[PDB]
Amino acid sequence: MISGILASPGIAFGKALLLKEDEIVIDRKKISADQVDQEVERFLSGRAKASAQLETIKTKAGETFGEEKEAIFEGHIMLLEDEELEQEIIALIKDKHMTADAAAHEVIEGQASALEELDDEYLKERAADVRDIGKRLLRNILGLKIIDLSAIQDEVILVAADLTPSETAQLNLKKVLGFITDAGGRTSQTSIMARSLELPAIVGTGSVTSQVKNDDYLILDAVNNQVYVNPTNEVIDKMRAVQEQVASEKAELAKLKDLPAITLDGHQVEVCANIGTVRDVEGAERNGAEGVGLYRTEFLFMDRDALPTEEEQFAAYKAVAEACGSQAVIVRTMDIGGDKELPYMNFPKEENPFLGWRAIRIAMDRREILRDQLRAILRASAFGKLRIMFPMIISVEEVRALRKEIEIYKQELRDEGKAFDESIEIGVMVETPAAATIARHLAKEVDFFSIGTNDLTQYTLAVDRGNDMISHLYQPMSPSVLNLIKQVIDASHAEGKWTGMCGELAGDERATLLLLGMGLDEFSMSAISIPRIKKIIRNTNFEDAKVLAEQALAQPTTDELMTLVNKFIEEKT
Amino acid sequence: MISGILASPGIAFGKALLLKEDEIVIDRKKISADQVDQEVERFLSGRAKASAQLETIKTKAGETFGEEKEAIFEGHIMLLEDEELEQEIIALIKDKHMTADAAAHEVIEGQASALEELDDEYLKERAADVRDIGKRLLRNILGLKIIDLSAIQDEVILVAADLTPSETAQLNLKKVLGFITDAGGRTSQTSIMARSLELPAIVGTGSVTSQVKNDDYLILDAVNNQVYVNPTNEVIDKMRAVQEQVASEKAELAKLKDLPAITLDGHQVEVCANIGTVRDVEGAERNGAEGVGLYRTEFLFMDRDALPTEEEQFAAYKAVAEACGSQAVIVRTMDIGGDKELPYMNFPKEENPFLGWRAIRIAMDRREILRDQLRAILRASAFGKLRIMFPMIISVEEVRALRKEIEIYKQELRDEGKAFDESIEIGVMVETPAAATIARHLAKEVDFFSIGTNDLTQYTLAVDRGNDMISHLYQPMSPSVLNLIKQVIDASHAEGKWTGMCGELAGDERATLLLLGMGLDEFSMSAISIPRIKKIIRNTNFEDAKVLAEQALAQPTTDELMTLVNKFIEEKT
Repeated sequence: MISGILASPGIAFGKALLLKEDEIVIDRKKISADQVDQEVERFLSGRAKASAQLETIKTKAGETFGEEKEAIFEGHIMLLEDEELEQEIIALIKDKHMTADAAAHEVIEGQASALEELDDEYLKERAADVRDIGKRLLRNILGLKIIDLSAIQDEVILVAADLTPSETAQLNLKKVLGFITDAGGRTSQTSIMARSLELPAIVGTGSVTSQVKNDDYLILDAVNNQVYVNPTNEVIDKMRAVQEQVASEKAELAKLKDLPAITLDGHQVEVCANIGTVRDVEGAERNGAEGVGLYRTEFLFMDRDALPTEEEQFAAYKAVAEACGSQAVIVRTMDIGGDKELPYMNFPKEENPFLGWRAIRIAMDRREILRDQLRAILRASAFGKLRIMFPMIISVEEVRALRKEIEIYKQELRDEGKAFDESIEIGVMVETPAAATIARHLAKEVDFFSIGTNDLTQYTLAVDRGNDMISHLYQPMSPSVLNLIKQVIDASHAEGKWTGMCGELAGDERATLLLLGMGLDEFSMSAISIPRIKKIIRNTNFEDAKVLAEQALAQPTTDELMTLVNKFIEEKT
Repeated sequence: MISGILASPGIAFGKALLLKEDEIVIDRKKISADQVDQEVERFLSGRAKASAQLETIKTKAGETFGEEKEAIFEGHIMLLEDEELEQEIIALIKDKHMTADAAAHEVIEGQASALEELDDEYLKERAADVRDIGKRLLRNILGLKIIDLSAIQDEVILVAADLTPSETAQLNLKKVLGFITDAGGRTSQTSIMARSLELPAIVGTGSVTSQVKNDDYLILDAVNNQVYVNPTNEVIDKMRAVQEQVASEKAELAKLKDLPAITLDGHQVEVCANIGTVRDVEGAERNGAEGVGLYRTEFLFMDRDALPTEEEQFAAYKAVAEACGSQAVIVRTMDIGGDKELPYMNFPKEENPFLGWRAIRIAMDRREILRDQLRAILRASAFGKLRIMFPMIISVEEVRALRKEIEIYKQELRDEGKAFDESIEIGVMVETPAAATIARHLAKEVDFFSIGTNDLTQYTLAVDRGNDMISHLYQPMSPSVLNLIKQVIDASHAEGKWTGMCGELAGDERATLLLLGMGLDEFSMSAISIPRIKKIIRNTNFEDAKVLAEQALAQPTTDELMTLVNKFIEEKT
């Protein structure tokens, strides 16, 4: 009668793998001065190994799982090589004459210990990944046998007292038919993977590993929450039928699913990822993005040491369009020239880059840039739903000149026997107070708007997004920016178009009810913000938010508008 | 029976002064190479004199007339020392082997000749002042006797074929009872002075100087347009009575006057000067300013090599308040930090000064600055009508924090037995799209607004006022900026306050009908623009302008809005 917390429902049959380790012994014996130089070298020599061995694990994650898991190792490796650790680890040994395994443990444990003080389950899990890096470092200095979970040649079930984030990367998902551990619970990194991977697994067994030996045959019910050890065929049978039900359940659920970001009372909005690079599509899918709301094409340009030609752009766009499957990508034409220069362009310096020769102002002074790019986007639209959107729009003049441009580039494509989506929709960033002001006029001329509040805030308040000295004045949650937001949304709706938002406000927990109440159609953010905002959306009543929004829009003061938001959150969920 | 054009009506009795000169002879004899080095030295040696002699005339103008006439000489002297003249004068002598008096004449004549090609009477007169500088230079190289009009010990009438701007400066106004010349007409610089000086004078005599000898006694009717030469007492009498009528005319007119900038149909606005320094009050009075609409106090701060203390500021403000007589000055608190740094502050660099730590953002981070200044303004208000206005306002928060500040500084003054105008009105620059957006809210909190369109344009369009590369996008005459202007004016009026404008649009001939139609209460500009705009205002019908304004505000395009303005100007005056 053994029961755990069951993190993923399902059924499985296979052999049991047991991870046996040698308790990490730490010597608290003080070292002499002559041993100070030797201990540092041992740390560097031991650190020298993990450096190369950690790199080997990274390459396996990229080929095995992809770039989504490959970069996590770079962060762990980059954090390990942090110059702060080198000076802090060496200082304690040199200053306190402590051992490298005891001194190094304090440094990584010290930071992770600070993270645990946090009162958040999400921050605590990351502290688990950081703790794992130091835990293996001690083995690396001592030189402990590395079982390595990658050396699995046969399908088996994975059983362990607890797994550290480092093992999950170099873990064979195809050869592991499930995961069973006695860790704490869902707050365990590996436990979250079972949920997302959708594979049967337990994490609160409590003491199954002490009852299982390697090569043991076990059947996981993950339905009755029971484990059969060397059971006859009468149980191997029941289970097999339990597994049938499980499979039928999928088959039935497989029909319809649910509705996207929808308030309690039925109001739907889109919620999408802003991206920079195909590589960001992974995070977007991971975080439940319903499409891409802003594809900052600059970022692709800073992903290279030369200006990407029509063809390179096309390919890059095609990949994205395809890595997005059915989903729509809003490809913004290039926005170089505020805090985002590309050095390879060698553009001249400006007194105020953010009020300078930025984005569209360049592509219009150098048509080859605008042309290659729009050409490339159009052509890529033959391969997935793309939209075109323009940055730094300031006038109706600009929009007409660029549409006219599109139309020219469209014909050329037609003439060169090159498909493009003839349906392709065109919109504009509203991220200038100009644009916001003439929103009505612009709304006749485009299919949609996305409000860039980073910029809009910047120009409306004349506060440089980069300038920490006045950051306290950078308030996208001003009665001034909100009003301009409303005015834009309304413009959209008056023409029967829609406004999205890719500025950081979309992703800001504190604006979500207002953005919603004000009728924003689409939110686009860092992928990581998608769930927080989705959550807020799913738990609001839309009508209430309207009332909230309206109130907020009448406040002459941020504080006063923050108050409304807060009393709402108090009274309303 | 001699008749001229009569530039100023009046009567006068006195001796006649005759300016006799020796025709300037120019040698067209080519010089040899050995003479090239000698001719340059002669030019430098001759130029060396005029350098010191011109400086002497400047000092007489400052003490005699004031700073208004002292700076005109600096421009003439600064232009003469222009490095372009040194290279061009020397190049022709060295390259064409020409004489210094013949080569130098071509350089000054060449530029003045280009100015005459202009089709404007105002630009042509300035070409007369530049021509005068080169005319005297030829005498300075030759070394011609200088009668000097400053050597007058007895009251006399001034008679000459024509006077060059240079003579008008070193001219004794108190010892000259009038001016008579046979020049071309009002297009003559000296002719304008008779109008502004309000003294009897003729400029189209045609040939009076050839009929008058120095020391001749002449009576100027300037009423019957006749001159009596050595006439009996019967005419010296009639005239004396004519002069009586003239004096009574003044006495009667001396009652009331007229109305300020008023459209044909009775709509009045204020029209004022923006200033930097007491010294600008002169230009303001000169150009018919009805008060000062913006006293950029920064400029006073850049008039010094140290931060001006409370006391220095007070004095500076007091002077202005007093140099303005009955007139109101709108003293703006200090606006340092976009393109206007004061080097002595050694502030650190910013990535976007114009979106940085500017104006009020400083005075609020360093109260001593705000305090000294507001203290000084208040105290100066005990001495003339002053208003306080704040730059770079972005929120209602900012305004309340600063009013609260005023109130504290007010009490301190009360407690130190220091008068200040308890009536003192407080307003804000609306030059941020934030301010423009929350204009309604701000209007409850201040007594007035002045729209800074230089900045407002800048932030609304995100185009740096400094950046020539994108200057073509800097359009204060956008449907976006105009709308925001309207919205501000309306805010004012809704609270029963008023909006003025000190941005350059106020002074822009092309906005005047719109600004007017949109109900702007007050215009403030460079003094030099006051008459052009006054003229436009005085010749419009206000109702028509409203209609114009309204139309313009609906245009989605600048061009389209320029068209309205133009068809107006065509059809309406």
